[PDB]
Amino acid sequence: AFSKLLEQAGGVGLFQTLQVLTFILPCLMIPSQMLLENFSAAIPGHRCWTHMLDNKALLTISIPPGPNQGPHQCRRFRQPQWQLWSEADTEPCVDGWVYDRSVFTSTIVAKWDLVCSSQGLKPLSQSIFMSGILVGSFIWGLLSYRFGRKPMLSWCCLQLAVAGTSTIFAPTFVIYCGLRFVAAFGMAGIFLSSLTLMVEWTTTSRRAVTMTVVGCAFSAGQAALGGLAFALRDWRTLQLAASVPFFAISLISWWLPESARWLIIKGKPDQALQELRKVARINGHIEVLMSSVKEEVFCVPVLRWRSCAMLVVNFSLLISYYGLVFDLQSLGRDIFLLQALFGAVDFLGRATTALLLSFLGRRTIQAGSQAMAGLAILANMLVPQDLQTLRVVFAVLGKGCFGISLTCLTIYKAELFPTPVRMTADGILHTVGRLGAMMGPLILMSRQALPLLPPLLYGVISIASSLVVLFFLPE
Repeated sequence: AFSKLLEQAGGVGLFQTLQVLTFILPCLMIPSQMLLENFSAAIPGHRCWTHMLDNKALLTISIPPGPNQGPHQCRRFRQPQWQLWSEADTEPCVDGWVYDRSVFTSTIVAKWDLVCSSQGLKPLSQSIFMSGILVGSFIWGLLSYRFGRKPMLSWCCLQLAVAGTSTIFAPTFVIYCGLRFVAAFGMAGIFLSSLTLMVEWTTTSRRAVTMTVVGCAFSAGQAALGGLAFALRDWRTLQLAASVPFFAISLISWWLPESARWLIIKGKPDQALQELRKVARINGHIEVLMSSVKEEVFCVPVLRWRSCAMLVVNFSLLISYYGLVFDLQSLGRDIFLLQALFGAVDFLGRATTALLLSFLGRRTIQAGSQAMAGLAILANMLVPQDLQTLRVVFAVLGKGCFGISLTCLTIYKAELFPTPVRMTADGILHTVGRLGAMMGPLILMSRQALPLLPPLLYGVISIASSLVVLFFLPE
């Protein structure tokens, strides 16, 4: 019924249009913050510092061949081989590394030597961020009953800004990783507050649309990261450009009014009455309020079964999605083009999804799309490095397909669970999905031991979930 009241107080008003415009800004800058370390932490060609090179032929005698048929990136000859050997003439870089600055002027990987034995510290930084999202989204949820959505949006925008601008002045990796947890903690409160405010200040019909617009803004945001990176190579400038813009969003998040629904459930009808009156004034437009909102104010074995399959699918999609989006450099050599293309293939996917759904079903599409994504990830690892266009095409197909599955899952998710239980099951699924997103960047830590372990796991997991969707999900 609250949707109805809002209909009365201009749920069809301009205040919705303006609210969506204002929220498009945080949604355009969030993907840049999360996936920034694909460009700020890019791995540049590195080699041992040798006395013969830093104090073309000199390269060979100083540094041995490598497994990828190139200067080894981890060890050097103790004594120069003017003979040009045994693995015994090799020593790890005791004196450090000499990174190439041709493509990436400055990357964290060069600042804190996140190479060789430490090559896993880069994927961990991306999982400390993701954990910071999970721990944050949990805490902000608890604090949601006590504090308002608007104050939480404004604070969490400042938290992200301070912490994000501050990382540029971080002397050690521990501090960097810590200041990325704080930034992610804040971003979780932005995701929560933004969504909750937009959903709750619109009628139930427009919700599905409003969410589509927010989703499109995120896709444009991913694309824009590639562009912002192409312009700002220095990691410090990229971090400021993806963090500073939040201070402005925090100041322009004051115009927004507090969720009326929250105020009423909280217990404050007078405050709630004021906001609706204001939104209405924007739209050029107490007993009525209560009578309408009074109603609003997996134990079952079948439900237990569906829930498990759903959790397995939501975990798998996001343990493979995040793996792909956090590993741009391993996919194709041009990361800048790839990020932009990834952001673009999301829009195309959204649009294709509808036609595909017309002809087929929410279950076939999901499974088929997931399988296709897994197959694409498997193809990329197999496709030769020389054929770059093919490698890029398969990755973009993988990203698009994950987008088709994540769109289909959402529709299916809400549909399968009753309104009393939608909140519980949806929340549990999201918690599982966030755990998956924190174990996606972590499987990439295993590249050291077995290079093909990351792509093989993302591929096989996706294909396995495809089967689960096909067998244990109805329409």
